[PDB]
Amino acid sequence: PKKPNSANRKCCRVRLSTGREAVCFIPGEGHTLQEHQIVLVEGGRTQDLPGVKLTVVRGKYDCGHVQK
Amino acid sequence: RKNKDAVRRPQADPALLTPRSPVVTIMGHVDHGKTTLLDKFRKTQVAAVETGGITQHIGAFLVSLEKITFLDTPGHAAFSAMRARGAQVTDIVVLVVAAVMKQTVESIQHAKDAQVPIILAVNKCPEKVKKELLAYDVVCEDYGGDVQAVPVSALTGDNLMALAEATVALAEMLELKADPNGPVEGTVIESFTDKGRGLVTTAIIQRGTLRKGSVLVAGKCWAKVRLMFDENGKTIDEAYPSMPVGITGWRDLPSAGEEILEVESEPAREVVDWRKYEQEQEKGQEDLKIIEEKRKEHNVLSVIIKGDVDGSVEAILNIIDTYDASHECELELVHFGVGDVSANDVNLAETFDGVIYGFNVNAGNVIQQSAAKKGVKIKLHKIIYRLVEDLQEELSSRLPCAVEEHPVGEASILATFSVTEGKKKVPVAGCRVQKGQLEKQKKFKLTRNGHVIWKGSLTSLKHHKDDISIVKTGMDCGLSLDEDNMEFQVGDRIVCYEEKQIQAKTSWDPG
RNA sequence: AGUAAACUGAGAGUAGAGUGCUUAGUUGAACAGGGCCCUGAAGCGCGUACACACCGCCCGUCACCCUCCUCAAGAGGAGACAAGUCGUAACAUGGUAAGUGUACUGGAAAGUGCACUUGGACGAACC
RNA sequence: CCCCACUAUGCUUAGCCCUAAACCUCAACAGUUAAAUCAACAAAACUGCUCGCCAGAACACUACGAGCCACAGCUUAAAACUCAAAGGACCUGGCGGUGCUUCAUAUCCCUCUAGAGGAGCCUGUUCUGUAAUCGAUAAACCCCGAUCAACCUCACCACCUCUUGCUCAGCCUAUAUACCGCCAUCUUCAGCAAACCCUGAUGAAGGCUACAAAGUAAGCGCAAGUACCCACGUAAAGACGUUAGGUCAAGGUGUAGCCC
RNA sequence: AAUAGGUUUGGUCCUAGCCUUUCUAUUAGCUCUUAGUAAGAUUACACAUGCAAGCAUCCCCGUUCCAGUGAGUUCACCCUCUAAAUCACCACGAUCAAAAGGGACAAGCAUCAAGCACGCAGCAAUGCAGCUCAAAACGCUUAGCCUAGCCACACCCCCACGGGAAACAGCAGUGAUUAACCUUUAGCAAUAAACGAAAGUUUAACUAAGCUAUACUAACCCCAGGGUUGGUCAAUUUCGUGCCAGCCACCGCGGUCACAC
Ligand SMILES: Nc1nc2c(ncn2[C@@H]2O[C@H](COP(=O)(O)OP(=O)(O)OP(=O)(O)O)[C@@H](O)[C@H]2O)c(=O)[nH]1
Ligand SMILES: [Mg+2]
Ligand SMILES: [Mg+2]
Ligand SMILES: [Mg+2]
Ligand SMILES: [Mg+2]
Ligand SMILES: [Mg+2]
Ligand SMILES: [Mg+2]
Ligand SMILES: [Mg+2]
Ligand SMILES: [Mg+2]
Ligand SMILES: [Mg+2]
Ligand SMILES: [Mg+2]
Ligand SMILES: [Mg+2]
Ligand SMILES: [Mg+2]
Ligand SMILES: [Mg+2]
Ligand SMILES: [Mg+2]
Ligand SMILES: [Mg+2]
Ligand SMILES: [Mg+2]
Ligand SMILES: [Mg+2]
Ligand SMILES: [Mg+2]
Ligand SMILES: [Mg+2]
Ligand SMILES: [Mg+2]
Ligand SMILES: [Mg+2]
Ligand SMILES: [Mg+2]
Ligand SMILES: [Mg+2]
Ligand SMILES: [Mg+2]
Ligand SMILES: [Mg+2]
Ligand SMILES: [Mg+2]
Ligand SMILES: [Mg+2]
Ligand SMILES: [Mg+2]
Ligand SMILES: [Mg+2]
Ligand SMILES: [Mg+2]
Repeated sequence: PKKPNSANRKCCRVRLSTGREAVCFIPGEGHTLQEHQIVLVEGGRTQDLPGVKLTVVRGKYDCGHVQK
Repeated sequence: RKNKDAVRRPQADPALLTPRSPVVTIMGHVDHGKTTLLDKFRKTQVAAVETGGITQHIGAFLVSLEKITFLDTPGHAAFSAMRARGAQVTDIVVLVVAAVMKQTVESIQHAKDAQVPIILAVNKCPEKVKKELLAYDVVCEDYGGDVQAVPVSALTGDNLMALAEATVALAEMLELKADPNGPVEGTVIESFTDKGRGLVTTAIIQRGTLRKGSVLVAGKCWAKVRLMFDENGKTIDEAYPSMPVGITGWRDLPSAGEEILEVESEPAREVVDWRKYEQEQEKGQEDLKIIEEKRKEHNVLSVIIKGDVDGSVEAILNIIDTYDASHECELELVHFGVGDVSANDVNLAETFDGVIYGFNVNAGNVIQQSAAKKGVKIKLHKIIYRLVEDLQEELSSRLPCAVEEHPVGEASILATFSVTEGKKKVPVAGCRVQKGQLEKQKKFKLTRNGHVIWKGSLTSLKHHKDDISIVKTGMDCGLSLDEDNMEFQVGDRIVCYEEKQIQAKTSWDPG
């Protein structure tokens, strides 16, 4: 993230149904997303990540819920 | 979470039990006459009308001799699960042997696993077959075994009547009875997507009577039965136990071999939801482990698969999973599905630079044009081994060329000279060619008492103050290397060689 | 100013231990006049893009990654990321006042010529 | 940047180019000073009418399109990606290789005296070394904690030994960037501030002129008194705060940590 | 945008953007007891199957309607003229309403500024050289609209002789596609339409049902989940974490005492 925040935000590049490649943040602690997996991505920018304006919807398609 | 799962009913009461037809599955090796025997029983010919004369699907047919449900399992090694599914659902197994092979042994093992009676059919007629089967725990009545052996000739239609008589006798001995009333219990034999009838499942009813409008659940899927048809496509108003049926109306496509249970009403969904949740939990546990394992720390062929039926897709995926040449080339399965090649498959292949493989599925002109525009390669096959060969060819294409080194000549150094040319001291090795010849174009390597010192091409080949391209055997030649760091001794050796690129074939074997 | 300098003695602490520290005494000077040029202080102002406050802020060139745009896919541009490197261009009269147009020149901020602006000052009776 | 020489150029004629902080950054015309004058600064506040222009910053006096005698040009002029700001004017403070004036009294300069930096030694520190402490470490550390280490001191290292242990345990273990306690420093200053009151249109803020014009001020500090030989000098004193200044190793103590 | 609120800065004032608070709709996550009513593919992409137009003494009439979709798009409204249709038959007319004529009629772009024959006179021959336009002509892109309903389309070639080719934008349903996903129900009993002189017949119009928390209404002896808790903005105890994991609509939090994970 940009200053003054510091972290390793879990992001993934995905090709959308519109044919456009975009970077989507993966919220929640821990994820098992892999190549060729299908996700549902919604809006809502990640504030500390420049250029990231999408977010993976946890609990839909291959992206499971956050494991307690 | 509360358990809302729909479970199989307890074993039917003896009073409620009613005699039913038998389910007989024909199993055996490739080209052992299973399809021909089934054609003779069915009074119709379909072995001739096939792609390559190979049974690639498990089909159930209600034959009227009495009535029996014959299941034609494929004999190929690819569709092992298919055969297993038949063994799981059958009551009697007709093991067809041409006058014992690997797939026959596998089918025998499946029948033993399922604890089902076996009737041997010696097609193309025998004693040698029974003696061999003695090793595989298939003992004939001539050898004191329960298994009945019938020599038959399917092509000429000989002795088939006695085979049917033995099947009927074994069915009568088994006394197959089931409850023809109450909630329906059955098993999926196949599932596919018809462009007109939606998601369709070929199933076999095990208990209860299925009727239009019955709400069924199978795995993560559920349906409100919309059309029940037979093999000929005609609608049937009821589906008694031990009756094949094509059921339409599935909201999602069930996996082959999944049990089907009838429920009270659609708000079924809950049951499906519960099952989904269970699966998620299982995956979640695995996910948790993997995630924890991470948190404590802190030549790529991509293939799309589109098949006509889920069973064929499963067989192809099992074949793919038997890939063991990941070191030379990595085979990634981007996406597998059921049905004709579609826009999503083309987009996925384009995204990952993959290749679409279509087993018994089509691709319209629009789809083909889109794939050509996007550089996607669609490969449609109708035979499983053809698809396997094509996949092997693609994998070999992905493999890098293999360089073959052929020795051309050999020369031994005699003297070392220092020539002053262009203000530069060039070390020159006086070499005598012992065997073969040395060529300027061909590469060279330096050998020091068996050790390999240098590998490359000469910067200058010169003999008797004249440049000669090829020096014959016994000809002296001064050799100069491009590498100045190389030291030339009195006893060094030089081996010339020609390097030719050769096509490399994949080490993976489908068997 | 009994100050600097030189000489002598005593005490603290130690069983003993300092060329050290504290302290008493003795002999005992020179310059002390000019200056706001240097460095600071005060009074009245002036300027300020700094405010953990000039050890501030800040500009441009020379690598990687990311997004977008214009493109004969090689490339250019913008923004973000923000490093390291070369200078210190701007903010105080920023140490050559700053800037506009334009022309030429330069590793880079930028320099210079010409005209213009105050979004600078000229200390605000005489001296 | 400073000095020297010279060219394009500045001049004339004939065409072009058509840009300026082309700004008096304040449109033309007609009218008012009435009040409800008026964010701030600037060059007071306005009214009627009309035209031109403006609509977050940056991209951007840019790209593309178009027009032009212009061909590295001028005019018109976007969009995408990005940010929660950008901006205008102020208040207070700091700072200025900032102006004027007055000073510095061991003192800023020229000056006066004795030294240090050169030598040997004593002693401290850095660096190297060792199995072998720690802390201070610009002014405001460096014969410093020590008015003091051969054993002890000692908290260091190596080996050996003990486990309710001198203690109703213990720890010189971490944190002085949690502190008390004692201090350095500006200070070789003179200001800090309760409670009120007034000005700023009731903004941050500010509050003095003695022929006085909004300040009054308890209290702390300076000063006065006091110690030594005076009233002089030297001591002592020296506030609020500054440097997250020094000390967890004077002792105590928060938090965290070890308990064969 | 309002009764407004947070947010520029060391601080204040002004301008300004962004966001919050409110009300809907769609989708997604988690969750969900019942009843009534209303509403209900993302797609002018392709469609399996079943039905959706008959009636009637033969001729005729209807199948040009209803039903559907929103691709295209200033054919919708007012006036003049007057076709077809109803009033059995003329109505020497009324109602209704085509074509034709006049007028009015969406949004963005001027970096779309010129269009290039877009006019007039004459009976005609032919003559004049004009006509529209910065008060937006011409052009490009977007869009069903002004909702008792109206306009347009009916697989495409605007049309449909013809060609491409064999058509669900009728109902139920399906494939593909999308974040988007209603039953392959019944009856003509009510109304409407078609036919008949009529008893009547037919109708996937419609009626009565089916599925769905999309909405509203109402209830339940038992049956409640979702989000949030630093400020705006109602509401946190203790542990773990230690600028990491993570959170945030904006300001921002997290570096060993976290009201923000
Ligand atoms: N000589 C002989 N040949 C026979 C007889 N029955 C069948 N065949 C032949 O054997 C072949 C059997 O192969 P298939 O018809 O494909 O039957 P299958 O054993 O199920 O083979 P798969 O479908 O590939 O598993 C047929 O092509 C016949 O021509 C027989 O009774 N005698
Ligand atoms: Mg066969
Ligand atoms: Mg400078
Ligand atoms: Mg300057
Ligand atoms: Mg200049
Ligand atoms: Mg120059
Ligand atoms: Mg000069
Ligand atoms: Mg002159
Ligand atoms: Mg001028
Ligand atoms: Mg310009
Ligand atoms: Mg330009
Ligand atoms: Mg251009
Ligand atoms: Mg010395
Ligand atoms: Mg030391
Ligand atoms: Mg230290
Ligand atoms: Mg010692
Ligand atoms: Mg210790
Ligand atoms: Mg401190
Ligand atoms: Mg003192
Ligand atoms: Mg005093
Ligand atoms: Mg400190
Ligand atoms: Mg320290
Ligand atoms: Mg549409
Ligand atoms: Mg343009
Ligand atoms: Mg449209
Ligand atoms: Mg169609
Ligand atoms: Mg048409
Ligand atoms: Mg339909
Ligand atoms: Mg579908
Ligand atoms: Mg919906
Ligand atoms: Mg009638």
